[PDB]
Amino acid sequence: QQEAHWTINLKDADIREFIDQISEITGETFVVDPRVKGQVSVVSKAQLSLSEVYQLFLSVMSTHGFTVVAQGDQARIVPNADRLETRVIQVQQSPVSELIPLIRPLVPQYGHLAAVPSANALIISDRSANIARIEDVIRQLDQKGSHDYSVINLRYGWVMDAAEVLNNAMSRGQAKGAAGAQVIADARTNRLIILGPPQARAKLVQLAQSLDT
Amino acid sequence: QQEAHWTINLKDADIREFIDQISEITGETFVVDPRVKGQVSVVSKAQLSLSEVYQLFLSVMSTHGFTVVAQGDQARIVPNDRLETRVIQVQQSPVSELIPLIRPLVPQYGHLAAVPSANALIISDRSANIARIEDVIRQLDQKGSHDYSVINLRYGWVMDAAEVLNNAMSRGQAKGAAGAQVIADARTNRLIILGPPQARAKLVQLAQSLDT
Repeated sequence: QQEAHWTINLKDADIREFIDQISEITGETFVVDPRVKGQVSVVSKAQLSLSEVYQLFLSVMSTHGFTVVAQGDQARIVPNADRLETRVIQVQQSPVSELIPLIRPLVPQYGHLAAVPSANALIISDRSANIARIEDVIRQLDQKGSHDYSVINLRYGWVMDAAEVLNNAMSRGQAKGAAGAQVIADARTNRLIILGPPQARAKLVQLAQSLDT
Repeated sequence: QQEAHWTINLKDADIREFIDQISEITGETFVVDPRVKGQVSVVSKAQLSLSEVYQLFLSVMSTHGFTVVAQGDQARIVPNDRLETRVIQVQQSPVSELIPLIRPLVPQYGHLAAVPSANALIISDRSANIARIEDVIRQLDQKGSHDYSVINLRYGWVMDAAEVLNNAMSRGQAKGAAGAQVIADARTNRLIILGPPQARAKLVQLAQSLDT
């Protein structure tokens, strides 16, 4: 009996190099189609089981526009008819499920986000600059006990403005009992996510609903 | 110039029959691998554009375990059981508003995704659960506001906590919180609070006090 857990750290390396690492990990030989090309950035500081490794492999394949098909009782890598980095961030002081609704709004159309519940981590696809930002958001989000939130679907306003309005109101103390509460803007769906301790969070909801006129 | 919108109604028909309907719609010839077999149930009461049709095709392919590849300079269907696929159009609010509210009633064996262009959603589940979810959406759509609050129960049990709140509202024991609703997500052990602002805020206070 022997069970291993892997940490992957590949930056700007070839796609065929990552597939090579994966096959050496999983023990599965893949047939790489000649048109398979590209440079991938894959980092996982969290130690992954065999399944969690495979999960991360398919994620990287989908992110870079390829798919795994079963031809002649072996896996074949063919394309599914910009450079995106991939990071596996482990949540330590709460279950991942709690964070997904909160970081999902900072993820674009080109980017992807999915949980690895077994590892209590999440896989993210985005640009190098946005990934360092989202990683920083997670890092700050993990500390808290409560991850209870409120959603405001704006109609009379514009989310980017409405949030800039609220953050200015909190900083100057013009927002009554709002010290310690956060605002997340989802431009895609035009909605606000309200966070922080119960008393504070409730006051921000009243404040933001009054701003929709 | 000429543009079309299709409505598909295929129940218990062969996979190769649906692929045939799709190719006749899209105008793209697909090469089916011999191992591709199965009976599919696909219904869309909402009229779909070419793109929205293709979206629905790939969804059905993923749901039944196949994938589309550009192999040999043509599109090929290769592999990546009582499932149905329905396209439900939301009439009053944008789909984005109702996805967080119905998503908890969707299992692992299923899948839910929005067609924002058609303001509809594609769901894969069993025939019995799909009829249930379809009438949940049909009831949820009527309202104006779909703003909501989430309570992550860290002590109690969601099924109980919700039954507790619904009883408190019916008898009027829940103060200034009329016309509000509670959604239970057992998987994540959390409560979703809905309804008019004033009412919804009172229920949040009521449900947070119940977590001890």
